Amino acid sequence: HGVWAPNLHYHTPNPEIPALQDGRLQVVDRPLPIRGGNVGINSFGFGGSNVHVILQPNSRPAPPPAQHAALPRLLQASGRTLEAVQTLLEQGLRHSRDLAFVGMLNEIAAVSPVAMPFRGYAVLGGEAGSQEVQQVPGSK
Amino acid sequence: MEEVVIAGMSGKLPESENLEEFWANLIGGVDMVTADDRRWKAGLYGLPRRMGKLKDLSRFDASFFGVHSKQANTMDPQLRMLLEVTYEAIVDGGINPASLRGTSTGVWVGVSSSDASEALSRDPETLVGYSMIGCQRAMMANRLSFFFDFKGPSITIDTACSSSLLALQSAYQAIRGGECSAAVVGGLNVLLKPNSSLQFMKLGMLSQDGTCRSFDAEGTGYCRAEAVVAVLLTKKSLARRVYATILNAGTNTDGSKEQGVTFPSGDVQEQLIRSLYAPA
Amino acid sequence: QANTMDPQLRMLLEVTYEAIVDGGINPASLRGTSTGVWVGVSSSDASEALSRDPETLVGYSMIGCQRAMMANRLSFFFDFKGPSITIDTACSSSLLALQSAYQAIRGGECSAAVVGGLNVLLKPNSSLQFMKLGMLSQDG
Amino acid sequence: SQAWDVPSAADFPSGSSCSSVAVYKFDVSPESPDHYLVDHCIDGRVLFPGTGYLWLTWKTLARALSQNLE
Amino acid sequence: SQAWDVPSAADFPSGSSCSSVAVYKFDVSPESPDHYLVDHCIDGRVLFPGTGYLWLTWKTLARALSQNLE
Repeated sequence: HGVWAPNLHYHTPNPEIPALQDGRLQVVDRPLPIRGGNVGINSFGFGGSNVHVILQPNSRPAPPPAQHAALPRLLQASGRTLEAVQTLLEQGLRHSRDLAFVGMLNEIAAVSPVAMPFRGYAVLGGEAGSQEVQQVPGSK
Repeated sequence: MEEVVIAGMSGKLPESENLEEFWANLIGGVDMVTADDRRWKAGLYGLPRRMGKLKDLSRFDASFFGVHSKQANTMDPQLRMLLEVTYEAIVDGGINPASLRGTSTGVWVGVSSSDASEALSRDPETLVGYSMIGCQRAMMANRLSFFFDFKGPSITIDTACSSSLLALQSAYQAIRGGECSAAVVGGLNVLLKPNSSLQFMKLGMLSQDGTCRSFDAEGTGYCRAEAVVAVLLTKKSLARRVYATILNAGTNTDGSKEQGVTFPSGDVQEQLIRSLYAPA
Repeated sequence: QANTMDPQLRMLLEVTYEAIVDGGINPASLRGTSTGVWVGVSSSDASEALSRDPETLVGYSMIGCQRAMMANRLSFFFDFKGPSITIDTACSSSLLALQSAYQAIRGGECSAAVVGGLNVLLKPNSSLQFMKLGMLSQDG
Repeated sequence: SQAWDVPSAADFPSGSSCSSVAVYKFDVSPESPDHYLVDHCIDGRVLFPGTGYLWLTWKTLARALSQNLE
Repeated sequence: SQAWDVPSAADFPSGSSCSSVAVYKFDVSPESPDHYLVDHCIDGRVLFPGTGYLWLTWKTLARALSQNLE
């Protein structure tokens, strides 16, 4: 979301460590937009076992193709109830033109109705607004 | 040799069932710690009225995971909602779980408190012997490996508070060097027996205030909270989605401090932070 | 603080001394090392025992029972500043600890390690569960 | 849909050897093995057999005794 | 030389919850917090205060009550 979670309960910087207003460190008490990501993380078990880990966010925006141009995509889904599916299709519709997202949804949907006995589909884009949800006969 | 990325994530956290709830609370700056008769009572034995508690804890989709209705009521709820989040996590990263069935994929779990286990082992002639296939710590991973068919390393680590992060370190390392193509990194903590907190409070590490005053001068202690969380690591040449890339990670261990065992050695923590930066 | 120590940990602290000096090394030579500790432990019975009577039982029993301490407190006394870790995998564990350390040494990380395995049979309920799964031999 | 057994804080002990207290739960729906009880109807109500309390208690005794009823 | 506390057979749960039975163990060696009891000497023996049983019992009550003595 390009923003750092506003830490809570921050009021009086601990008067036992500087850098809490000595410029060096900056407690995030406000929602700060993020710029040049690259993060560390701490975890110290009370028994004296420490571990750190460095991260590098991926930075990469979405191109402008010519396929979802006039081409409606097919979005399909599976779940454990009518809702489980009605939920997914709701998220697919609200993110119509986003191809990265729809593709993934699809790669997932492919689960045997032996486990996910509930399926549905939607026609993203195109004057269809064609959307059907059904239960699914077991067996092959 | 190979590049390691965070492809999937999910969890259930204090006053949040899914990660979109969790976020609305992080942004909305909402205190997820509460004052409830939820795990135990108003303020039993003087324990602080505040705890970070999971909304529900009894929920679980037992048929889908293939567990006899009986053999499920004798399952540690951590494991219950682990089996769910780590599914919710794999599919989070655009991968159909089944694609991994039979893989050299592995499972690392950070778990320190198996409370449910003791609870269902008292009754000496009320006691169902297969509760242990559903509570014995090893199962926090062994049974996650079981259902997803991950034929790679299945392991639980305990290092107190560290653990889950060190699990995430341990897996990254396994992938990095051949062994695996992906991993399930999980962390679990559920607060069921009050005696536990009671020990903590007697060591003073428990905040009566019932809060984690993060850097504010009035830091008494911390405020225990629960969560099941899991992430999917994988090699980039296999991730349909990448939240971030792991650049490094390692752990050491506060030597022998003169000031006791509980004392966080910042001089050692300092070392650990260097080992992973500047020259190396 | 000793009567509230899990006897595993008690006799671990002794064997792993008895072990280091077994190999002609004076333990102290390792003080401050990047040496590490891996423990295969599945059953911390003593831990629950001293955690019931909430007026009787004291708060620092957990510095002497909490699984993490099976290694964290072995690391503590010997001054091993390298990885301190407990693993649980049921019966496997201790061997897999010995695997895990070998690997850490192999590739830089450490110059030496303490591999430990611990199992003490205190609560009968445990065995009772096993028997009900049939894996216990009546023949004994 | 279905909600499952979450070991409550109550479950855990304040300490005990407790072999001398027993709670018995009685289901009278036609499926229950203790459906036979519905035949102790009196004046139109199904009242637990005064005799039953003796049985319960008696059972309870042998429990604490590591023995069986017989 | 010195032998230490080995959690015993009968130390872990052995029936089910009972907010209604309590065992109290009393050590009178000079280290114990309950050493104060050695001052209830009578005729040359150290006899547990008749009054003590009342205290024990009283404690026990409040336990079962989820409450504290006060």
